[PDB]
Amino acid sequence: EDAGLVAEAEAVAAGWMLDFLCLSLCRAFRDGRSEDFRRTRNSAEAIIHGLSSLTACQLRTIYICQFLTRIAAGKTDERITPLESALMIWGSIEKEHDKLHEEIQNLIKIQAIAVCMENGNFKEAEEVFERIFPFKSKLLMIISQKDTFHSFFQHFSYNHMMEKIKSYVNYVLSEKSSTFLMKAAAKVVESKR
Amino acid sequence: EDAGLVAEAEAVAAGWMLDFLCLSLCRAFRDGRSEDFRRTRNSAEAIIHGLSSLTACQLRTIYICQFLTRIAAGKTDERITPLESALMIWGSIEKEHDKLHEEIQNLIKIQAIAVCMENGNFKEAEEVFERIFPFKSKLLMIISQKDTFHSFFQHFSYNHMMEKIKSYVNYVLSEKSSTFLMKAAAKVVESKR
Ligand SMILES: CNS(=O)(=O)c1cccc(C)c1F
Ligand SMILES: CNS(=O)(=O)c1cccc(C)c1F
Ligand SMILES: CNS(=O)(=O)c1cccc(C)c1F
Ligand SMILES: CNS(=O)(=O)c1cccc(C)c1F
Repeated sequence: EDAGLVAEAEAVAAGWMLDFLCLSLCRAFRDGRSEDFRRTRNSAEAIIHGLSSLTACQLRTIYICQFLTRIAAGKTDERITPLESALMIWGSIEKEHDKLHEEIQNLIKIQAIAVCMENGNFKEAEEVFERIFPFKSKLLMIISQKDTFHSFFQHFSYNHMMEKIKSYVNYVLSEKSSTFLMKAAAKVVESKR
Repeated sequence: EDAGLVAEAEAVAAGWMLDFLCLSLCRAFRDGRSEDFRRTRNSAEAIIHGLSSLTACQLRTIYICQFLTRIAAGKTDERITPLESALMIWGSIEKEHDKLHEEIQNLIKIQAIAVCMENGNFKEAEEVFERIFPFKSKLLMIISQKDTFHSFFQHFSYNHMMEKIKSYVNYVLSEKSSTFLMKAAAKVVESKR
């Protein structure tokens, strides 16, 4: 056997596993299956360690997985919160900055502050505000008054953030629905049955 | 879409990933590629968390992976050493107890003691001896005298243990060489080249 060709076949298989695990992670995020999401994320992280060179498509795939991981840890080394880390990934993925991209960005920006207020950590809420940001003075007064349920926070809500992110996830899910591993697996299941 | 059929396709794909990762783990163990082995092992462990029901074949596959993991940590919660844990797995795998099985068993039994002596921990070497075992009195005198390079230890050597285990690994490697994921990956590589 040729060690070089074996390593190449392993890299091809790792690429197939990555797309399958991104698909699975997307579905688990959409369905709210927390434990399944946690398990798929762990598998994705481990599989990604086996890849040392990634194409542009594979980089988008791993950054979508990292972004969803941060969003899922939103209410739970970097010196920033998970939602701030999701914002950094979101603003750096090679993707179009369309209307949906902007809506998700602004929702994460507000929720990075609101999740701290929901948890009763108002000093952290002001620290998140300072790192991200008359609009600013209005938002700072709201945080300062612990006005967690202000109409601004109710419009830029956690539920609205999750709904917009789930709409984006449906596009990723559609784009990867035909990838090799899930497609071959669905054929085996349809043949049974 | 049907959640039940999606979960079934994910279980089929996990089964394919498990066989591919067992193959990769076996090759890495045979080649002495330590870092590749460590990475494949981490991926295998994570993938196996996604399976809640295993067939007899899948149980053999995960126990072969666990056995090789313990052997690889041989010189590096359970209250026993890695080689003692490899011995427990080895004696419980659903496999034929042929000549090779016995040779590997006896080599691990001696090496579980010898690796402690190699590391200069003779109290641990006697504790391993007590947990595993005129032959016994001869072996205990050898450990007691720190006679690490006694002709008995040179015949039941670490190198001999690794050679016998590698011969067994070649049978696992041959048995799984045609599994779905590695086979489809090799076709893609051969088409390029
Ligand atoms: C999927 N992408 S990843 O590169 O495996 C990754 C790296 C670091 C942290 C996380 C959560 C992560 F998911
Ligand atoms: C600098 N703030 S902003 O980006 O202009 C802004 C204005 C209004 C609402 C939101 C969520 C927002 F992020
Ligand atoms: C592959 N089998 S396994 O079940 O993932 C496993 C469980 C516990 C410890 C180890 C090292 C292990 F590999
Ligand atoms: C109880 N000891 S034993 O199993 O009979 C034995 C005899 C000789 C050599 C070895 C390695 C051995 F394990």
